[PDB]
Amino acid sequence: SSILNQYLVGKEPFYQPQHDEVALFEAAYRKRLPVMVKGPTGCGKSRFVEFMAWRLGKPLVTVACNEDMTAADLVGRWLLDKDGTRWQDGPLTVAARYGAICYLDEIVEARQDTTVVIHPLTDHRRTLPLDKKGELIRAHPDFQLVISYNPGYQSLMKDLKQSTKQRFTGFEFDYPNAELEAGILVQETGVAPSIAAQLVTVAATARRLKGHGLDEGISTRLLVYAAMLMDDGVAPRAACRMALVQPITDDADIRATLEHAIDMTFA
Amino acid sequence: SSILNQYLVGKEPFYQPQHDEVALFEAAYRKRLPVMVKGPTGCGKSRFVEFMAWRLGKPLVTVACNEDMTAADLVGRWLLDKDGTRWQDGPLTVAARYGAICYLDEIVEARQDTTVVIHPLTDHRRTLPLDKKGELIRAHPDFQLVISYNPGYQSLMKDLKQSTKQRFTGFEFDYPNAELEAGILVQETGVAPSIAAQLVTVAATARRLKGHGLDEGISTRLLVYAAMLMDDGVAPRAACRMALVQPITDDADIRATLEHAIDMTFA
Amino acid sequence: SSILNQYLVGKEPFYQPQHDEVALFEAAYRKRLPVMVKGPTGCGKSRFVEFMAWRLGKPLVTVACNEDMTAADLVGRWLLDKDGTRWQDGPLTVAARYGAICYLDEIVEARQDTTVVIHPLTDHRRTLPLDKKGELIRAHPDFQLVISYNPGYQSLMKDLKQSTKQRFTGFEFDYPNAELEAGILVQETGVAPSIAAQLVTVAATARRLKGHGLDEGISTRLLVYAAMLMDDGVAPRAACRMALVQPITDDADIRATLEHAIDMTFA
Amino acid sequence: SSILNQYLVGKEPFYQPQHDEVALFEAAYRKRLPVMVKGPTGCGKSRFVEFMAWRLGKPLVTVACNEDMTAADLVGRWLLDKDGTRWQDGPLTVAARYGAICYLDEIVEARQDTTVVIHPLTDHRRTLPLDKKGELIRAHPDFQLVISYNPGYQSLMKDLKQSTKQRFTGFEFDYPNAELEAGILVQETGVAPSIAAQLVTVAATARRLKGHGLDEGISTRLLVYAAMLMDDGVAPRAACRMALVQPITDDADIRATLEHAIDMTFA
Amino acid sequence: SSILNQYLVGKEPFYQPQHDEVALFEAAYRKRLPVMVKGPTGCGKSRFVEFMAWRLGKPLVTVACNEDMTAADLVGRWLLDKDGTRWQDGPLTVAARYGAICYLDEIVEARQDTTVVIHPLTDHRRTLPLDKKGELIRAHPDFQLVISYNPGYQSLMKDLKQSTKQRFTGFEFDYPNAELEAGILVQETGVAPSIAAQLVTVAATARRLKGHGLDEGISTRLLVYAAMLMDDGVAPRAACRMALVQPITDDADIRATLEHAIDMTFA
Amino acid sequence: SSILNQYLVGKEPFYQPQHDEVALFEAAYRKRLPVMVKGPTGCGKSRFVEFMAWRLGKPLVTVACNEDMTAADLVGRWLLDKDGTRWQDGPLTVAARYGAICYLDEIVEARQDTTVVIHPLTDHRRTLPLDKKGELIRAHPDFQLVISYNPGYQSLMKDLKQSTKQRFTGFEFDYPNAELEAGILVQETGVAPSIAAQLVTVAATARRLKGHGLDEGISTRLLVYAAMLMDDGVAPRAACRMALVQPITDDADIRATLEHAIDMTFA
Ligand SMILES: Nc1ncnc2c1ncn2[C@@H]1O[C@H](COP(=O)(O)OP(=O)(O)O)[C@@H](O)[C@H]1O
Ligand SMILES: Nc1ncnc2c1ncn2[C@@H]1O[C@H](COP(=O)(O)OP(=O)(O)O)[C@@H](O)[C@H]1O
Ligand SMILES: Nc1ncnc2c1ncn2[C@@H]1O[C@H](COP(=O)(O)OP(=O)(O)O)[C@@H](O)[C@H]1O
Ligand SMILES: Nc1ncnc2c1ncn2[C@@H]1O[C@H](COP(=O)(O)OP(=O)(O)O)[C@@H](O)[C@H]1O
Ligand SMILES: Nc1ncnc2c1ncn2[C@@H]1O[C@H](COP(=O)(O)OP(=O)(O)O)[C@@H](O)[C@H]1O
Ligand SMILES: Nc1ncnc2c1ncn2[C@@H]1O[C@H](COP(=O)(O)OP(=O)(O)O)[C@@H](O)[C@H]1O
Repeated sequence: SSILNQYLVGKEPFYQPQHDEVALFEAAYRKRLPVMVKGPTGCGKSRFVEFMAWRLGKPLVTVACNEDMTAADLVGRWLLDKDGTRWQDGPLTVAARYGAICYLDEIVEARQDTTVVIHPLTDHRRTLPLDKKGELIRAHPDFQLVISYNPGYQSLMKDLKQSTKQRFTGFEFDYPNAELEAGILVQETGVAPSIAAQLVTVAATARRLKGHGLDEGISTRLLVYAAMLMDDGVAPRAACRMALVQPITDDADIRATLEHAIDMTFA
Repeated sequence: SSILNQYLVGKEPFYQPQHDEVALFEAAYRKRLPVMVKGPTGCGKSRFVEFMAWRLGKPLVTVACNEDMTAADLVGRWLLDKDGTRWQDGPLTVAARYGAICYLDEIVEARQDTTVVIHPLTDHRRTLPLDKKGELIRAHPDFQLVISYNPGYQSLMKDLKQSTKQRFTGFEFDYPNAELEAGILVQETGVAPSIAAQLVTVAATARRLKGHGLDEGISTRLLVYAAMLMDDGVAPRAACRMALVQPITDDADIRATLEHAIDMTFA
Repeated sequence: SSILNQYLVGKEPFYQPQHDEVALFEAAYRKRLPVMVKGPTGCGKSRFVEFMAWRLGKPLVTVACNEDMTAADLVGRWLLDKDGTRWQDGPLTVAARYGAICYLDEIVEARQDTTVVIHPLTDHRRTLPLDKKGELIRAHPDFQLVISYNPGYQSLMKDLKQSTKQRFTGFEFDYPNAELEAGILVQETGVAPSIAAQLVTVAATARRLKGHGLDEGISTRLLVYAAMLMDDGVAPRAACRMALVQPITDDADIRATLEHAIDMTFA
Repeated sequence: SSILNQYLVGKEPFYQPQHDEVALFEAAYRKRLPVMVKGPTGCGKSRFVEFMAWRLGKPLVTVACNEDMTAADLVGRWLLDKDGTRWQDGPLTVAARYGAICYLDEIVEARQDTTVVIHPLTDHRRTLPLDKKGELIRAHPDFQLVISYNPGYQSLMKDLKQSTKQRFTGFEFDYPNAELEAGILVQETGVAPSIAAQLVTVAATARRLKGHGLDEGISTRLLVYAAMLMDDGVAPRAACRMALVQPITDDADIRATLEHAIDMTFA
Repeated sequence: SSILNQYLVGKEPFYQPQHDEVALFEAAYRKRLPVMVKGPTGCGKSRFVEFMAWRLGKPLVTVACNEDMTAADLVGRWLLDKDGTRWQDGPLTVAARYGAICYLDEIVEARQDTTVVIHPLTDHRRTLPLDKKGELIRAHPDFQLVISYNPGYQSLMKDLKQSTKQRFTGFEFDYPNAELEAGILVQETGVAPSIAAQLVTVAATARRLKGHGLDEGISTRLLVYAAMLMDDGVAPRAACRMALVQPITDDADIRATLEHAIDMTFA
Repeated sequence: SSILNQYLVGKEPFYQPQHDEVALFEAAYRKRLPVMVKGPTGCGKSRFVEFMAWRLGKPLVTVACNEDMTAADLVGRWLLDKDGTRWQDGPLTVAARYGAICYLDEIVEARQDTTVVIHPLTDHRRTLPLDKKGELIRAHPDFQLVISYNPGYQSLMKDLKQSTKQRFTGFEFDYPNAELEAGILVQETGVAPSIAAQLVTVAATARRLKGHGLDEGISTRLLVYAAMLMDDGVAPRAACRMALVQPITDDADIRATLEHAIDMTFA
């Protein structure tokens, strides 16, 4: 079968849109414009991309990005076989060859100008240089490049270069408003609505502590964790300590603050 | 036999719970949520994980984590044989393939975004990219990811990224209270109870010197060492100098302080 | 066929000259003088080079430049085949062998004295040392060296060395004046002229914020993106947020400023 | 014969105990506890370890530790033979396999978390992961781990991590008192007792200059050198300049001070 | 034919001596003393060396020096052939074997003690250690070592070590006086004498701005470029902007100054 | 023939002793004590070592030391042959095997704890671990280790570690007094005695400028260069500019000072 069939999103992933990012991604795709998704960790960027891959009926090749990621990781390599020499394409190369969506997750993790590899794939005529193979690929007309990164979570030297930034269209994601986020919790875990709202208020409290002892507030992912634990019958206070507090802080006082909020919420 | 049989915990490891971490780990596991254990060195984190692996009847694949650990160490490699080419899975890959617990011990030792390798293994659909093999593994439904690290014992640049932190549930371990720690000493070494309490008071004294000449107080492991030495008939003052003082400090005055405490305790 | 035929520019690329850079590039070429194109990102440097390659009827071998680019990337290598040993030329070497234009795009990305590789190709007698092959190439009489870089977008240590700088003739590009840039938008996307002017005023507003919260103003490339999106029926305010604002800033206040400008322009 | 026979200490090495380190090392060994020897250079740490290896009748595998020492140096590797593929164990692996004493000399030289390799060999169940071979070794019940390092002679970043420190029992060595050190000189070189005392007073003088122009005083090893030279008929003043002064300082004034002390001692 | 025949300077290169460097280089050569040429970029150092190689009738092996240049680049390597193993000499090794002039151009680019490779080739008995081949070469009696570098154009840490500096005799080149430099322009390009003088005054103006907004004034090479462009019929103001201004500065005000000088010179 | 015959010093090298370093080196050798030679560049350290190798009738294996020197350079390696696998010893290993003098020239160039490789070769029982070969060499009873370095010419971090320093006996060389240095010039070049004295006064003048604009004064080697040039009929002022001034300074004023001294000396 096709090497891309394993990258197909089979069952529809649940995604709750916050604003018009679905239709706008479809517009970007119809114009084959590269897409950049920005936001804090755990606000549904990858699940958004994955939902779009489902809706467009396109295979999704996701690459998790490194600090030790060289240009080499993405493109492909020469395998020395008993047969004696065969070439094997990398993820980005497969996507570029057969019109798949390539999703560079946490692109800004990689060293900045290790990431200038994607520039030829964003020119008006999109190409991919496999210079170790000696091949010049013309990118499949249906190929779509998507990148993701958490702004402020990386160095200014590790930040995306302007030359790279200005090759993309962009969406800025943030954690959903209280109602939408509660709805996500309820849909994902089946936890009671009012309980979901309570969890969300705890998250709101931590997120309000951003810049005041926390580098980042509580993500939606951790709320999902807390709800999942509760649904398995874990005591609410324990679940929230375990999922919402211990992961994000080592500071004893911030911990005390969050735990007090939790104990005020769940008596 | 199964390649995992060597990773089975055979005999029940002695673990003394401090609070409800056993049942809560079982809850995390039933939901297949990644688990993070935080605490100072020698407070029983690895033995906790190992006890859980025993109680769950799961094989335990432990990886000791490096500063020179690349993404490469974990996944696996191509072996050039006389036969001519065979692939061999790494530890994490074996665990991910056949539903074992993979325990990344001292995860925060590794360069931060060398550690973003585990992100795909924490998505709602858990996968493991062997891109040097060209294989996309779907993680075994019983696979469980556990990491451990000592907060404050590493650089802020070497610290776990928020993107990684917020993918885990968390337990914070600390050294046990006096009675429990004494009980651990007695169970592990057979040393007399009152002597165990005395050792624990020396440890309490050093741990009170944390931030005042010591980077970290005396761990439970060193107390176990001291008790073991005494049980072999080493003089108490010598045993305590040897196990509780010399390992943790080079400062002559801190050494004098700890040795005075010891000599006040063991006349 | 010739290994250079794939590097031929087939269809005439649309380029709008700002001043006399076409004829002056032709003069540099007739004298075989190396050419350096300087300017901010997205001001048509690569498309200029590409247009010249079309007009001169020369193949264009473009290399996108790295931070991890070693001297090795450019020249070529030894391939271990089942046959048993064959050499394969790199891009620069092919261009130097058969009189093609070699275009080092973002040359200043690479480590400075990794870039002193091109010095022998700029002597009065132009040579290319393949010292790993043991070959001394005399550069084809029609070979032309072109480099590109964004000044100020790189480190002073990463900057081009004087020894390298003073081996080139130079063009300084900037974003076109309002009318010319509008004309480019209209030609490239078919967007209405007055709308093109409006987009350009938004770009002017951002470019005026350079040094006051922005590292670089809005490039022509992003204006093209915005126009393309509008032409696909995206709402003007959404298109401009998506193409002109989100890519270039993470600052909430700069974002507010640009978005206010946009909403003042497109009611 | 056994691969360990070459690591046997054959003839009894002369070691002069300062306090009860012999019996205490025997106690640590009977409990299979890892041992750490701390002290300045040339105070007999390695000769102590070597004497214990002689007295215990154990082979001694000594590894001199690097700044460029990776985890790789210690464990072993795959050799590509004409035969076609054989594995060869490293020093630590041989020691761990067949119950030898492995002595990591100057362990703190190596990058700190390159040295966390020895953690599995210090767990209550001692194992050695050869993950490049795919083998999990259970450490021989008679295997004994000993490390050595000079405190203050290395960076705080290069210093032993607390996680590593708190896995060892510890001895702190210092240069012997005057009489014992003289006795060592006499035993090792056959130099006259009163002369040995004189040499020792010169060493005392330099060691008193520690922190006042010297990073470290004169070691016992250099005293041995001076005595050896004198015994070969070198003039005392020349011998002391050559062995006790020139090796430890480049400062002309410190040199003048030490040389004046020497000339006051040896007229 | 001889592997050195390709390194022969065939046609006499035009070199205009400034002072007695020809005869003095001949004296250094007759004594086989290593030669060091110092000066700013584009003042004819390489063409001087090349002229001497012509006049002495010696082949010239030139090596362009790197920041990524290891000791390895210079000496040679083992090639794995289908035949199965052959050795191939590097440039320096060929020169050292058969009495050629080896010219390390921009030697100070390389990491300082990567450059201590040439020390054995400067001893009274000149040798070249190929320790990867296992060969000790005795340098050909006619071998001559020449190095070149731009002082102040490199780091103080990247600067030549004193140990290396004090192994060479030395010439300090600077840009020629007005008349000589004009003469060079006229000889090289056939541009009119008075025009050549005008170009030289522009260069004088920029070179006077050294330390006042310019890191280095206009080199002779760029003057040659300007003259060449003019000779091809490029407008004088355009030629001078293109060759003398754009290459050496990104500062808008320095650019304005130089352009004003040019427009004052060429009305 | 013996692999060491090429390392034999055949003809007696001219060395002028300054004090009793010959007999003292013979004493160190009779006791097999490692020797360290310290001094500025060009004061005859290597020629001293070479003279001792001649007088002792020992082969001399000299290694020039790197900043990129790893532990690997010294010991040896595995060669993949058509035959299929042979081992080849490195320089240090050959010397250690067959009782040659191994001379690590500029040892302090190498990274400090890359240089702790020589520690086992300085123990009372001298061994050499070839752990990549799996061999433990017992050093030949006639093996002699000599190192050389220029104090102050390297970083404090690049400086020799105390652990390494205190394993050697030591000689401190400085440039000879006026008469002896003149005598060296006369013997080496045949230049007239009074002229030799004049050259030496110029060197004295520069050496007096040490710390006042010069990092190091004029070495004896450069004086030899100047004398050699004069003997070939180079004008004294030109010879001294060329050999004594241009190599050691880029400062125009220091240059003026030295040149004035020269012109005062040689009218
Ligand atoms: N808009 C959303 N719709 C559905 N689920 C969401 C949404 N936002 C966040 N989530 C939840 O957050 C968790 C992590 O989402 P993910 O896509 O990994 O975030 P990111 O990729 O931005 O870190 C998922 O379990 C997902 O259910
Ligand atoms: N809760 C506990 N129960 C039993 N033993 C403990 C406990 N805490 C610490 N120890 C003892 O401490 C020593 C080291 O424990 P370990 O699991 O290696 O700590 P960590 O992994 O946190 O460094 C072991 O010998 C163990 O017996
Ligand atoms: N002078 C111009 N003529 C035509 N198109 C231009 C011009 N300047 C910029 N563009 C547009 O800008 C976009 C990016 O141009 P590009 O050549 O990649 O810029 P650079 O290489 O300087 O980053 C292209 O889509 C191109 O249409
Ligand atoms: N206690 C001791 N007994 C015998 N010899 C000693 C003693 N202490 C130091 N020495 C001498 O010091 C020299 C170096 O000792 P070594 O074991 O290499 O010290 P370290 O390993 O601590 O640097 C040896 O020649 C040894 O004879
Ligand atoms: N003395 C000279 N005689 C002839 N040409 C010169 C002289 N000095 C500089 N040039 C010109 O300068 C240009 C670059 O010279 P080059 O030898 O590359 O300088 P460098 O090697 O010092 O950078 C050449 O085109 C050459 O014609
Ligand atoms: N004592 C000496 N006897 C003879 N020649 C000397 C003496 N000192 C210096 N030289 C001369 O100095 C030059 C360089 O000497 P060298 O041994 O390379 O110095 P170093 O190795 O200390 O840099 C040689 O040409 C040598 O003739």
